[PDB]
Parts: sequence; C-alpha cells; structure tokens
Amino acid sequence: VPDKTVRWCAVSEHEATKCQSFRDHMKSVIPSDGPSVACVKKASYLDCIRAIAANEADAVTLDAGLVYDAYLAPNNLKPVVAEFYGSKEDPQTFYYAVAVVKKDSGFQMNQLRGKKSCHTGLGRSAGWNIPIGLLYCDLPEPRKPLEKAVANFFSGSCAPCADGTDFPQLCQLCPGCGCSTLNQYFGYSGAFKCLKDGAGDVAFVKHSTIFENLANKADRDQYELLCLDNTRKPVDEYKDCHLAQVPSHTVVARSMGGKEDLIWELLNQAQEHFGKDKSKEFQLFSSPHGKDLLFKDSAHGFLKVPPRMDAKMYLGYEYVTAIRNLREGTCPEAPTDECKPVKWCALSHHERLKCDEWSVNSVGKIECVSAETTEDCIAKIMNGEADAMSLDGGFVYIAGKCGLVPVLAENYNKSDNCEDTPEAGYFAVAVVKKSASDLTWDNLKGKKSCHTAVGRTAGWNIPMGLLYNKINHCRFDEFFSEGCAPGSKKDSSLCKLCMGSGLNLCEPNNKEGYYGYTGAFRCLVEKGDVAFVKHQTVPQNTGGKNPDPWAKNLNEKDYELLCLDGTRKPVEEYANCHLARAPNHAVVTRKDKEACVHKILRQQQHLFGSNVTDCSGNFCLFRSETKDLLFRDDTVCLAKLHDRNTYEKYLGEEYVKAVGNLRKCSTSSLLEACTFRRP
Amino acid sequence: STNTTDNIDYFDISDESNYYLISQLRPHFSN
Amino acid sequence: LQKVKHSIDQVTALSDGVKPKQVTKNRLKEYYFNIGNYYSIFKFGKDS
Ligand SMILES: *[C@@H]1O[C@H](CO)[C@@H](O[C@@H]2O[C@H](CO)[C@@H](O)[C@H](O)[C@H]2NC(C)=O)[C@H](O)[C@H]1NC(C)=O
Ligand SMILES: *[C@@H]1O[C@H](CO)[C@@H](O)[C@H](O)[C@H]1NC(C)=O
Ligand SMILES: [Fe+3]
Ligand SMILES: [Fe+3]
Repeated sequence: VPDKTVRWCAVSEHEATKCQSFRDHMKSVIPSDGPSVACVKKASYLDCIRAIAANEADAVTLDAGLVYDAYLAPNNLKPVVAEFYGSKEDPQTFYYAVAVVKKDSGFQMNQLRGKKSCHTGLGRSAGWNIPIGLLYCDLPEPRKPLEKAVANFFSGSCAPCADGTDFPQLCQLCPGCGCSTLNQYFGYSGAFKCLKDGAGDVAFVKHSTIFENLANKADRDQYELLCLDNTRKPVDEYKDCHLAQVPSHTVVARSMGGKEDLIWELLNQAQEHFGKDKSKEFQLFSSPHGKDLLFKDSAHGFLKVPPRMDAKMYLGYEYVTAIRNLREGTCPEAPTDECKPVKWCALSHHERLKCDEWSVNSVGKIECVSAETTEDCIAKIMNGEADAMSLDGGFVYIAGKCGLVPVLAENYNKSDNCEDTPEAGYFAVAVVKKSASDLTWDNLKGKKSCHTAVGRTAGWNIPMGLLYNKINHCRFDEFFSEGCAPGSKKDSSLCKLCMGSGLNLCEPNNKEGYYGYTGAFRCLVEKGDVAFVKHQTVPQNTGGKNPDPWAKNLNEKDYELLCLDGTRKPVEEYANCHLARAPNHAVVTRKDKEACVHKILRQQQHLFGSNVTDCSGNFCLFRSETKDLLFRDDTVCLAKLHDRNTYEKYLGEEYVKAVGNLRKCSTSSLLEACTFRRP
Repeated sequence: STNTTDNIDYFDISDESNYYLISQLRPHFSN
Repeated sequence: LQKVKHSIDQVTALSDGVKPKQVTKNRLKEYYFNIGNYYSIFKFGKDS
C-alpha cells in the first residue's frame, strides 16, 4: 500500500504542458518499478510552497531570495538540488546581476529616480534584492513599508507578485501584477521585453538573457548596461561590470517528509539524457511553449546539495544579512566606537559551566552560547549566533575554508615578549609502553592505537598523513586491529574500543572519557598500544600532577616515544624524533567582528591571565582541571597576529600540503559543504 | 526424520536498485 | 505473501471501476502493462 511516486508543482498551463511531456519521457526511460513524475498545477509559487508544506506537492524550483521566503516557519522548506550555468568543463554556481538600458538614454545610476523600472518579481534575487539594496539608504524616512517608499522613488514601475490593491504604483506599467507566466512581463525575458518595448527605462536581469532574446549583433550593440561606479560599458564585459553575484536556482522540498534521494535519482537520469543535447526529440532546458519553464534556460546541469547545508548556509552570511535588513528596512549607520558583547561558543556542560563563570567575572563583555560538537559550533559561527572560538589548526583549516579568519594565537612558552612573538608550533608524538619494546614505525599493522579526536592535528593529520604515505588506503580500521579515535562512525572498531557510555562512545566532546589529550593518554594507559598526543602530555600527567588516581600512580621514564625510522628515543628528547610539527591553537571569528574580538580579548587576557596567582578560590581564565577546556591548560599568553590573518598564511605550507594529501579521505560533512559552495 | 535439508532453493538475490527480483525456481524472473 | 495480496487487491481495485469503451494509445499502454505486471507478480508469487 501505496508505492513511491514523485510529484512536481506547476505554475501555469505552460508548466502543465512541459510537465506532461516530462512525465511521458521519464516514464519512457525508467523501469516499471521505479517511480515517475506527476504534475500538480497551482496558481502561484507561494501557494505552491504551502502546497508542499501541506504535503500536496513535493518539489518546486525557486530563486535564492524566494528560498529565503520558503525557509521561514511554518513552511520549513529545504534546498536539495541546485544547478550550474557553465559548460561541463567548468560548472559555475553563482551568476551575475546586471541592469540593461537603452542606448543614448544618457543617465547615471545614482540619480535614477523618476524613471521607468521593470523588475522580474518581488523578492527575487537579481530583480529585487540587489537593486533595492544598492538604492536603499538614499531614500528618506519613512522607509517601512518598502514598496511604498520604492513606489514613491520611481514615477511608476512594473513589479509582478506585488500587491496591486495596497500599492497601485507597482502595477502602474503592468496592469495586472500576476505571479505566473500569463503575465507577459513576468520572468527574466519578460523584464527584458519590458525594456525592449520602450515602456521601461531600466531593466534588471542576469548577464545571459540579453544573449538569450537577441540574435543579431547590432541589437546587442544598442542595449547597454550601467556600472556600479556610475559609468557605461557594453554588454560582453559582464564580468567587468556587474552588481553582485547570486546563488543559483534551487529545487526545494520539505525537510522531514523528504525525500532527497528519489528526486536526485530522477534528475540524474534527466541530466544524463536531456541536458547537453544528447536527444533532439526532447529538451529539458529549452521549450517552444515558453522559456524558463520548470527550470532555467541558461542552466546546463544539476548539482546535489550536501545533507549538511541548510538554507542559511546555502545563501551565505552577507546575503541573508542584506535581505534581512531589506525586509526589516534598516539602513545601518554603525559608528563603530564601542563594542557589543562577544558571544563565545562552548560545548557540553563543562565548557558551558566555565564559560558562564567567565561571563559573570567579566563585567558583561563576554556571553556564552553552547553547541554539542565542534563542527556544529563552527556552523553556528557561520550563520551568526556565535562570534569567536578557540580551536586547533586542523579545524582552523576547515573553518578557514568555510570563510573565517583567525585573530589571536595561543602561546605555549613563558617570556616577557610572548604577547608579540610568533611562536614556532608544538610537536606531535606517539607514545608507547615500556612494557612493549617490540614496537617500531615499520610495523604498526594489527596493533592497537589511541587518537585524540578525528580531524585534529596531533591526533589525526600528523599521524594519518605520514601513515597515508605508507598504507595508501583511505580506511584505517583495516590497518589497525582496533583503536580509539572519537568522532568516527559508530560501525567502526575505532569507536568500539573507546570508553564512554552509554550512547556517548566515540562522541567528540568532553563527555567521552577518552576524548582529547588526557583522555587519549588514559586510552594508552588503560587499553592502548600506541597513542598520538603532543609532546607536552607525559610530563603533565606524570607524578601526581593530576589528583586523579590513575595519573597519580604513574611515571614518565616508563612511557616512551617511538620514531619514524624505528629507533626508540627516550622521553626527554623529543626534538631528535618528532613525528611532525603542528601549529598552535588559534581563535577564529567572522571578519566583521575582528576588531571587537581583538580589542576585548586583549583586555581580558590582562585581568585574568597567567600573572594571576592564588588560582584556587579566585578566577583563572586558563587553568582548568586537566579537561583542557576553552583553551589549552598550559597557555601563557595569547599572541597578537598582525600581517598573518588567513588560514593558509597562519597554518603554513608544509601543513596545508599535508592536509591536502589527506584531503580525499576526510569524511567531515562540513568540509564537503564548504567545498560545494566553491565554483 | 532427516538431519539435513533437501532443497536449497530458498536462497535468493535481487539487484541493488531493487528493480528486479530473481529466484531459484523456474523461470527465475516474473517478467 | 504481501506482494501477492497487494497484486490481488489492486486488480480488484481495477475490477471496481468506471468502464471506458474508447482509449487513446498511450494510456491503454499503461493499463496493459499495469494488469499484465499484476498477474505476472501473482503467477510468480504462488510458486514461491
Ligand atoms: C622559550 O622562551 C625563551 C625566552 O623566554 C626563548 O629564548 C631562550 O631560551 C634559552 C633556553 O634554551 C635561555 O637560556 C635564553 O635565556 C632565552 N632567551 C634569549 C636568548 O633571549 C626560547 O627560545 C623559547 N623556546 C624554547 C623552546 O625554549
Ligand atoms: C597582572 O595583573 C594585574 C592585576 O590586574 C594587572 O594590573 C597587570 O596589568 C597584569 N600584568 C600584565 C598584564 O603584564
Ligand atoms: Fe534568479
Ligand atoms: Fe592540539
């Protein structure tokens, strides 16, 4: 009872015709057990969104700005399949927004009031959000509501889907403002036709539609596009003269009911048959009944959206911030004198505890928002609830690739000039027992292991890079008999040998008993053959430096470190054989908060930093009870970084090459999302 | 009775896309 | 067993219905493949 079916949501009768041919072709290819397309006609796109949220429909294509309208509650939509516009030699996900005009009209961009404007729709990306955003702050109060103010800015215009009854000026050129292809001015080519008729004085479309509608070269030689710096250029330097980039159109579907896989299979067979002119008897991206039906014309293929990326990560941060200031109607002045309090991020009830105590011991400049894993908190910095975070270099790689900058670094060496001197970076080692002296680097196979966390420097990158040269296989639970590396998948033996219980085994927070540096060392002592930690671990857990019992009884002259060539070196000399170097931990944040995070944290390190003795009973920022929380426990001060604020200049060449060698084996889904965003 | 089983014909396989079911008996497909 | 029961129930669901006398080619193709697929599932099913 009843089997699988895919349904599509249609806008007009042209969508019903093209959807009908699409149905018969896609039932022609797929075997009879595979599901097929259906067609559900709706009047408008917004009614189609409520048709998806009330399960009458499954999938429909929107813009970027309309995706922002579909994201909101109670709609709860999700972007699942995007589309690229380039050739198959190089896919491009973003496209440009330009403003075409008539030749010899002879007017600048800045004084464009009182003219005729044609828009492709209300809330659409290259038609509405970019032009009103660029023109926005020049209008006088009252700015809310926006359509009233823009209606007073132009002397009449055309903008479909806008309300004619509450606003008559928006339908002053188009007598019905209809959200369908029945309106001849709706769409990209409808707005270009609004310029071509001469009724409109300026139009706003992508860079490719003037190539779509006109075939003659002289017709292109007439129509011109205005530049952002108030100049004039002809058409084909759209890469020179554009307003902004926008994300592509996206098939959306609901989140809980799904389903992504079936749509992606169907559109995989669609893109392999019908995209780049394999079949003459049917085209998917062009149609004679009308253009831009069910899909764009300038699309050339479909790309799967990763399961991590939701809509706020899809649109970016500048685009959501601009569209939220544009809906709410606020021109930011921001004079930049004082700083709003920093929203630091924590994780799981020990970081959250410490962070709250620091939030009260500071006068109010620091407030704390918690996540559960560190990837989830980095995403929570990107979409904009959390400001700053301290994390190791293997995550400075990921967060730097996602678009964040490091500001302050951690120092590990005590000096008078520690605050200004760029330190060199700590060493990563592997510790073995004294009880087993048979262990060499040439033979690690089938013998147990202990790692700090999946994705770190000394626990992951430095080991599995140098191992990845020798094993040359991407899996690692076959090379080791079993080990402990939290943050891996639950089916593995690597998560099986770890400690925490119940349901918290292999979970990468402090609620795992074997998590982190001291937890990896406890993995080695209790059940481990080799561990992978920093060089500073053993003197900090040797000899009652922990009041914990298992670390109270131990000694360092037993627990020894092994080399790369196989020769056992004693513990005090780490420089004769380190595995590889690792850069220091660094604090990352968004680019707009860099000055306030910098100015606040330099104030905070003075009051609560390492010169504050009498640590028990009073507050210490860096001293913890060897859970290594919010910061590494042996930090002295935190170094100011001038001239080196990117991920690549901070991490450096050898390390970026090392992770680049490891890069086809990393399974972190956030890395996949931040790679998919790139063109 | 008998300690062993005569027919081994209950073992089966289908394709990974679940598009076609095979069998051990004649004629091994429904189509 | 479940596949046999679903097949017999869908054929009785076709055995309800409103009867047409004239059909176009494309929809009659879908009707023929549907009922033929159904009894094909049946005659495989009782043997299994
Ligand atoms: C750690 O900091 C010290 C200074 O605080 C660095 O400099 C010298 O270290 C040696 C010990 O090896 C001292 O005898 C010198 O007095 C230090 N100061 C100088 C030369 O001005 C040291 O290089 C840093 N790094 C390490 C790994 O110790
Ligand atoms: C040490 O802490 C005291 C106490 O607030 C402070 O006055 C002093 O500036 C600190 N020393 C530094 C930051 O070198
Ligand atoms: Fe668009
Ligand atoms: Fe580290």
